[PDB]
Amino acid sequence: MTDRYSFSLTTFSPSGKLGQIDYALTAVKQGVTSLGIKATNGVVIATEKKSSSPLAMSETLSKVSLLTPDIGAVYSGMGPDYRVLVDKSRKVAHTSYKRIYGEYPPTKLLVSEVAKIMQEATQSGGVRPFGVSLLIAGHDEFNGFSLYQVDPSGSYFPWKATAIGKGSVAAKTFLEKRWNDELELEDAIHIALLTLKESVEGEFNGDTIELAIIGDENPDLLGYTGIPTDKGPRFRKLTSQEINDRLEAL
Amino acid sequence: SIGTGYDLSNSVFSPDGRNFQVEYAVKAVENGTTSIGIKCNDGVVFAVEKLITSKLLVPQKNVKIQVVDRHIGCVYSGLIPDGRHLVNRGREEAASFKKLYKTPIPIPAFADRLGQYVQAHTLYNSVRPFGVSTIFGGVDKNGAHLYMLEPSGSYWGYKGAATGKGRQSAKAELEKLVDHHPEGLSAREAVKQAAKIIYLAHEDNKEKDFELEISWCSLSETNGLHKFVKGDLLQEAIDFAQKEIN
Amino acid sequence: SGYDRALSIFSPDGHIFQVEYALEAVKRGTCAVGVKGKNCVVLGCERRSTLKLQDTRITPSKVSKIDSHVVLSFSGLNADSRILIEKARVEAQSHRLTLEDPVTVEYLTRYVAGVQQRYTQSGGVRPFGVSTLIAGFDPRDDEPKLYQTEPSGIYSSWSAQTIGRNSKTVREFLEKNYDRKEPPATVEECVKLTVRSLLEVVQTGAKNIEITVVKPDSDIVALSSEEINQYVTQIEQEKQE
Amino acid sequence: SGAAAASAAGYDRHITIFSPEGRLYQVEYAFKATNQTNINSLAVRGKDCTVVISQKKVPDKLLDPTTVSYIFCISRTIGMVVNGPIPDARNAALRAKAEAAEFRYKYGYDMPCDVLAKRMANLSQIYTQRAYMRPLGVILTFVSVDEELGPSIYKTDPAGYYVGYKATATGPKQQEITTNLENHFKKSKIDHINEESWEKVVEFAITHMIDALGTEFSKNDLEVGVATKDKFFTLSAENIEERLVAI
Amino acid sequence: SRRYDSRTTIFSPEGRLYQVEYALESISHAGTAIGIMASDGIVLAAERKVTSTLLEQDTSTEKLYKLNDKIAVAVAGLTADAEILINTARIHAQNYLKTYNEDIPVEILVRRLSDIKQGYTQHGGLRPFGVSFIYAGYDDRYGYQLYTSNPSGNYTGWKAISVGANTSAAQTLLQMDYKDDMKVDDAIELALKTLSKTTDSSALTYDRLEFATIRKGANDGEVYQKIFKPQEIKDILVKTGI
Amino acid sequence: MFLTRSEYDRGVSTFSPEGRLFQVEYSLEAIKLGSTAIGIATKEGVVLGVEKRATSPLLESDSIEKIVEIDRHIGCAMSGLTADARSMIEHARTAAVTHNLYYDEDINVESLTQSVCDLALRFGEGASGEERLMSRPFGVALLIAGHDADDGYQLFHAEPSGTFYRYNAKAIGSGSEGAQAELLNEWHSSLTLKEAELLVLKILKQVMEEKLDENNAQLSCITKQDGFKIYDNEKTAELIKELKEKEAA
Amino acid sequence: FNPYGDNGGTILGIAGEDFAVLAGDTRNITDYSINSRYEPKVFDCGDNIVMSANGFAADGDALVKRFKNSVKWYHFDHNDKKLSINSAARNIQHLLYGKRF
Amino acid sequence: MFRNNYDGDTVTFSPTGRLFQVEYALEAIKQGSVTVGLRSNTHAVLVALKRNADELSSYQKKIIKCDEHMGLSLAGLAPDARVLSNYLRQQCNYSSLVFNRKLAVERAGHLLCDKAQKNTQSYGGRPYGVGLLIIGYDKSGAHLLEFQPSGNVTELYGTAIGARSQGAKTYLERTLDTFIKIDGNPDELIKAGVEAISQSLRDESLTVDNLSIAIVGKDTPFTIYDGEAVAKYI
Amino acid sequence: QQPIVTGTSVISMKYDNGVIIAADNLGSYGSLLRFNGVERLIPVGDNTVVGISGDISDMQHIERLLKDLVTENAYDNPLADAEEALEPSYIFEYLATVMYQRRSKMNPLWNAIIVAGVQSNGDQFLRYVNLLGVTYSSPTLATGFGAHMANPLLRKVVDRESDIPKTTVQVAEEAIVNAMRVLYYRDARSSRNFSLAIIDKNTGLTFK
Repeated sequence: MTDRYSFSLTTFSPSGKLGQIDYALTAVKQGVTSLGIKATNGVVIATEKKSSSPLAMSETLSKVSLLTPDIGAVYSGMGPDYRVLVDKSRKVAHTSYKRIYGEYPPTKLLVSEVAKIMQEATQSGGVRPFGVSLLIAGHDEFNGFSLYQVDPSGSYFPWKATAIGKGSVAAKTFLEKRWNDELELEDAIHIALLTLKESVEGEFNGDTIELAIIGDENPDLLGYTGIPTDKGPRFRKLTSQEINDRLEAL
Repeated sequence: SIGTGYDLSNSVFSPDGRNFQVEYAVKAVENGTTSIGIKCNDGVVFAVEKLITSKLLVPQKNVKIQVVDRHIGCVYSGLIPDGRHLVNRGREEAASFKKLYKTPIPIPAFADRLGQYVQAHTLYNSVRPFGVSTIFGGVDKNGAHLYMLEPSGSYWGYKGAATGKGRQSAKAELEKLVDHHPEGLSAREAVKQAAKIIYLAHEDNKEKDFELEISWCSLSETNGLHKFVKGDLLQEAIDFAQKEIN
Repeated sequence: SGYDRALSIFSPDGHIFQVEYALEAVKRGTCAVGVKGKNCVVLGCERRSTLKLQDTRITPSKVSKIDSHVVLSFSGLNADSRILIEKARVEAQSHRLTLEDPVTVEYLTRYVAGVQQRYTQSGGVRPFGVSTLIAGFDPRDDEPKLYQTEPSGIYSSWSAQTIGRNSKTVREFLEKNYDRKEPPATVEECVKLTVRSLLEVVQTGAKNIEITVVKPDSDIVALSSEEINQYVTQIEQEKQE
Repeated sequence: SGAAAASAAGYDRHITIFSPEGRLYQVEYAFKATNQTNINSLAVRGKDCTVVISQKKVPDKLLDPTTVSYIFCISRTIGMVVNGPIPDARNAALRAKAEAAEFRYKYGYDMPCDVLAKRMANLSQIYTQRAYMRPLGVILTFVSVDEELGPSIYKTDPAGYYVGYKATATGPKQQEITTNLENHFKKSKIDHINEESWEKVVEFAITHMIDALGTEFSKNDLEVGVATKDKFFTLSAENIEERLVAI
Repeated sequence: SRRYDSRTTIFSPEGRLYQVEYALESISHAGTAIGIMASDGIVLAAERKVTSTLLEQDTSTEKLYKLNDKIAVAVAGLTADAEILINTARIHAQNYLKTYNEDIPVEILVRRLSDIKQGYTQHGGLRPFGVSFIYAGYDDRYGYQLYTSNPSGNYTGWKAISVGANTSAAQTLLQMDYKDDMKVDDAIELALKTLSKTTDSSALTYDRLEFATIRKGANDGEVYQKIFKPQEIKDILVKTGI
Repeated sequence: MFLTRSEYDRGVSTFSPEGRLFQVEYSLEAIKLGSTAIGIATKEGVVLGVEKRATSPLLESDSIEKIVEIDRHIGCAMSGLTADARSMIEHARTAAVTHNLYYDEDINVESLTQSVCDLALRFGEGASGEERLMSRPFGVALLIAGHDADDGYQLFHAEPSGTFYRYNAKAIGSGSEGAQAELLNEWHSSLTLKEAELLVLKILKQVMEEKLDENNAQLSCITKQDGFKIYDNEKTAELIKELKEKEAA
Repeated sequence: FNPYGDNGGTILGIAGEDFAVLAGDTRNITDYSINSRYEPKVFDCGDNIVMSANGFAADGDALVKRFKNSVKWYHFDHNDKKLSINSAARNIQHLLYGKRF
Repeated sequence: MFRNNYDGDTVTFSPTGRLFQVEYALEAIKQGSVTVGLRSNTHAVLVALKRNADELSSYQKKIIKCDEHMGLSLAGLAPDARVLSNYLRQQCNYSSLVFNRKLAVERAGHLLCDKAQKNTQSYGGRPYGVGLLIIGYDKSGAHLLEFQPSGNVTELYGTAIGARSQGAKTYLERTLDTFIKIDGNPDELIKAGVEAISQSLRDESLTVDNLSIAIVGKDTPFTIYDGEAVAKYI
Repeated sequence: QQPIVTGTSVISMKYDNGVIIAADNLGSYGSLLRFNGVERLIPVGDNTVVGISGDISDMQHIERLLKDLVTENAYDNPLADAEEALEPSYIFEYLATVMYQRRSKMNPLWNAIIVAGVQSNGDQFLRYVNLLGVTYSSPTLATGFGAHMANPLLRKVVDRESDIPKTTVQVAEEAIVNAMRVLYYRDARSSRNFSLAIIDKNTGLTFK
């Protein structure tokens, strides 16, 4: 049986609840597993690539994507509602904050400028929301490292170590069986792939996986050696071979 | 009526990837008179059954052909006004192809400014599609052309065209010719050879009298423009036709 | 039925319904009253004080003042009350600007009404579940005046009115006790006609009343609770019987 | 049970309505339109030369087959082939051909097929957010010979998904074809294909969509494209007469 | 009957708008929020529902907020629709100061910011906000203040309220022990007791909560938006002997 | 087919298979409510006449204005939905005044009646390609009693549907059908002014619930020389007792 | 640039007691150059009215053409009413005052 | 004998292609009055018939002028004829301003086949439930027409609209040889229409008030004849 | 505006069986004389012509639409070859009211437009309009220095309304051709070239 308070959004039901949001959050739980957990000196962001056919180059499209040098992301759920989001997220650093403050933003003020790009599409009929989720993760220099979630409702729960998708609670069950307070990044990184060996089927190599880090500056990625203070990025995607040895260390 | 839900509107898709309101418009063309166009070695000739409901109608001035700027013609079979709404967009944009480029509009580039317009109606919701299937061709730098327009937005290049209720018939007598004459008819036998057909295609409506109309475009007999007929040319073509079928 | 949803469409009788359904919402709201004599006009409203934590210095007072020489009451629901006033007093104050003569009261009520007859024209907008009472003199005139607005967008002149809950008791009470051709002629008498008009329906409370009067020379005043208890209790003597 | 509560309780005529399964269904009903022609294309890489093939049916004799074609030269270095009805292929073709252009007016070079599949697919998403337009019932392929990446194929569907395959086919008959070159690649382990000439690589791709397709083909039932540096174009009919003589 | 529930401009024959009242049960899902008015400084309070272990519930205040150095808020309702009208309020108070060069009074923005929540229960195919607030201020005209705003647009001034879940008791428990003097430190020890005795759990930790305080208490008079950190509620919390 | 009126009723722009659209025909039913009205024309004077529906004994009945001035030589009545009147007449006068600018003359009467009827038609396209301003076609059925030089004394019936008529002796509202037959048989072309004011104060008696006095009625009479005036109470009471002094003999 | 210049003419017209007339030159000049010999200036504008525009020529004709067109809308609307002169006293006040700048 | 959907907007089709709200519009004429028209090589005319409410009441306009070489005679929903007249009163005036020409009547119906089609496509709006004729004598000879809401117009030698009509058209199907040669003699042409319309009545007897005529000719403007100036033809 | 490539004068005259108008063929840039292949006469149909002066950039803009005006006449009027065709009065008002509504917009066309032709009844037609939109008519007209030099001359041939049918074609062509001589003899920017147009209500039209 139906409910007649679910085909639309602006309608309250007697339990004071709205219709379509509750189902979008199910559109992600049916989706693949993705995560990101935290450490003392860096943050990790991971997921896999359930390549549909064997002939699809699984490299021409990145689950992970850069927003600012210090900030990166990953989704779990629907795809096209990701690359349409970020293309109007990173801008908003370059539009609402940067040009009137000179510098790229913190990590949470970025989120506020995502989550209303997420909430513009849940206030008027004629708009399906974004059936996705996000794990924004980055760094700045008065509150420090960080991790953040962003649901389609526009709410952004923060977190420390978390995953999402179908293989969530199996993973979240596992993190605190392995998570601590004083953990370090290269210790927090092999955790976040042996977390993913359970929520998987078949092959578990660099060409069926991709993840990221956050750390100290990576000026070799910068390009314009000669300035003393412009320490370059803080975000780097680990290549295949840089992963494909760690597994044999495991 | 496979889907009682997926027909009340447009811009939907059935479970079988279809939209049926287009598949019902096409049944409004079928309830319309016959109209054809033959391709020739130099140009084209058009034609139509022009029915008469009473004795009171004036002859030869309730015409049905609409002539676009001097080098392409358009004939209908269906609901006329949605048609005449359509040339009256094709008669204006072609100017806006001229005042930027100064050449008369070619035929294909005239199609895509129609065949792309019609397709717009069949993707919104606050509108209705067209109940026509209009033929149009003419002459340009690179020869003749002839096309069919169909309310799905499709158009294809035809040596011969026929619509209305005389579809299944005139799609035969235009198959015969293109076997006899691969070498290209001339523009003074196709015409009378058209009259043969509309007098053959009438016989779904042997009840009621009617009137015959022709319009013709080819370089030799006209110097490359669009024009109606008059005089001995059609009168003999009449005399040619009802002869052979009696 | 089917004809009892929207504003655009009629019955097969002629009745337009939603407007009739607002006025049912009036009657789920506290009373009000308005009386006039010759040198005075008055207004009353039974409030509540049914809660103790609530601070009482800012008590919910139906009354509002549009200018110096005008007052107002309402009924219905108050989320909308704040609106009409906030457009009403604007308009009075954008009149003397534009004209330097304040409002003929009949000019005002045709703008509180006017904002209701635009919110009953087009779907996609709701009416006002409200019904007012005006009271104020013109500048440089003595004739005491009183109208009421109504979400249908109409209005009429009234010598005495009572709207809100249990008004169908208070009217006939005022159909005897009044007489158009011999009004009260003193600022005490309208109040006594007005107080005992509340006492039918108000559980003989006296903390549950507010009265506010109006006079010429741009005069208005709210009265004192202790100035009511002696306008209350002295009546009770007069029904010692 | 699958679409029973779908076909009954709405969820199949508005785009922007989710089902409690999470599935929206309208776009998942668009794909049935792609196969409304019974047509089946193909594409493969090269050392520097790319190719795409399509049937070109034999309807009633009255057509003028010069114009029936599902191969649209978009710009130079670019091309595309559709899978779906013609009219819902043009509006995608033309929204592009006036999009490669302004780029070259606004950025100083010609777009690749990367962006051209990310842009046009960044739109078909949008039209599955708003009710502007029914999503175009197609699934379209792109081709190019880029300067920085070499050959490149890409693909786009009415949701917005896009990936650059190594070789692929499409239509009602993917499983038969796709196996008849998936197995071919695991032989040699070459993402591309040998036979430097754009000529000799055609005859590879023809014969694989003969043995695994289900019949034999003439010159007229086909239409074929090709991409080479500085150009994109179509072809003649002798390439098969210089096949069966060798066999 | 023919069901009058589907737009917030439909007016059932009894005169009552259904789709507003629904909002007023979309609030019970929320997390409690309390404020008591002292004689020498208001206190506020709060409580959270979700308190899993691996999420930073230390710095992130989600309910308590500020509007300026005079005014504070405690929310109870949907969270997508709190940023919308708490930035607006900040943007209203400044744009009063900016053009009268004195501070905002409470009775203005509560009057304003509630009419906004009435501009949506009336027109368009819009929805009404699922939101409530507990304001806490100071101003020359009246000094200490407490106020409240429903998801309708109706507001009322009070002395002590709880919103959100289980207010029924939390008023009842409150109204039968609220003295009328209630020095500030004697207010906090009341607010915890209400949340201690009304909630669903039994732990009432330091992480689940936040409670702040306004204070005039300094010499050379001025206002102090004192928000409390996790480390000192523990002092509040051991001191009571929970 | 029996579901012809049940479903094609509510949307304005729905032809029913009988050719007709209903939501206008219901607007006509509205003015059948309200309080009645009459208009009689003469070679000497036009006259109106109404009841008032005494609702309560404390109202000040100079307020409900079923009759108005609209210009010095025109006057209206209305037996319909009230609030939709004051949106009408504040247009109808505005033409007459505007006309006194662009053409400097007392406007005719029918043109005014044609400007109204080109206003209620705005649930659609008006004359000059206008688009829309409402969706609620409203019941204010008028009687426009006026004078102009070309054709003398006139009245009209202006309805929401747009189409109007130059009735000579009309009566609209609730007491119509009992009246408009009664005025069918007592209208000469050679009456006076005061051979009509008594008449319209006889039909009004029998048709109305209560008895007749000054309080529950009034009337008006324009004249090319004096203008629109709404008569006075004691003046009307003169005519009422005059009638009785005629009845018994 | 100059948008208007001069063309000449000199007119006059009188009322009697039960009649009237109107007189106007019949020459057009640019700058001591006979631009033409016979071009009229005075027109029966229907409903037995005559008017004339002496001065710049174009404006002196476009004004008329709006008056020949206003006069008929006065007939279509108001049912063939003959248009008095008092009307055209201040009608023409408006056609011109629509261009004050 | 059951409900049908697809009959609720002009947007939608039948399951066969019959647009419905047009098929219901042009039924509306069948409960509006009659009016007929005739042609010759040198003169056009049309006859009408009135209907009232009560014998006090005045009669209803049935011919309206548009320009002195045109006219029209409506039969149907008048508010949607007041419009169309005030659409082509403009066009016929547009031309005289910009081209100083007489308008071709057959590019007026073409301007009404359009406007009645725009409303027919899109949501909102109605099909103008009217049916009206056209007349005039431009340079290309006399003319007559017969409009419908669908858009379709035709020219012809004289027709009838409205309820109780076909008794006329059967007459005018007879005498087509005759009443077109009638040239230079208006006053007997006009006596055909008045004769025709009497075939299609139900005990009305054709009073003077009930009737109204229009006429044009070689040099005769659009002039109508109603009232005491009409009793010639009785 | 202010023009650069400005043309020069033209000449007209009416006569018994028709009219005559002609121009020169020249494109200036100042004192310089760049182009000499252009025309000044844009026929329309087989009864009508238009001479042009002034800015040649705009003369191209006139001919672009007149050819379209006649084109959009042919739409849906098969009769419109014989009698429902473009006589000149059907035209000139388009080239007049365009201009007044292009002057008051303040971006005018600095051409000076002359029109000649014949109606369908058979009578003479001739009219003129400059950029400001003013209009007039007489049996003989010119532009620029042609009206300051040659108009007085040709009026010696044709004084006024009476002597129009006191005239023929052979005498008519043999006047302006002597006025042509003047401008090539004295006019500053003229050129030896020529371009003639005659009209006849019976024989029709011809050209250079």
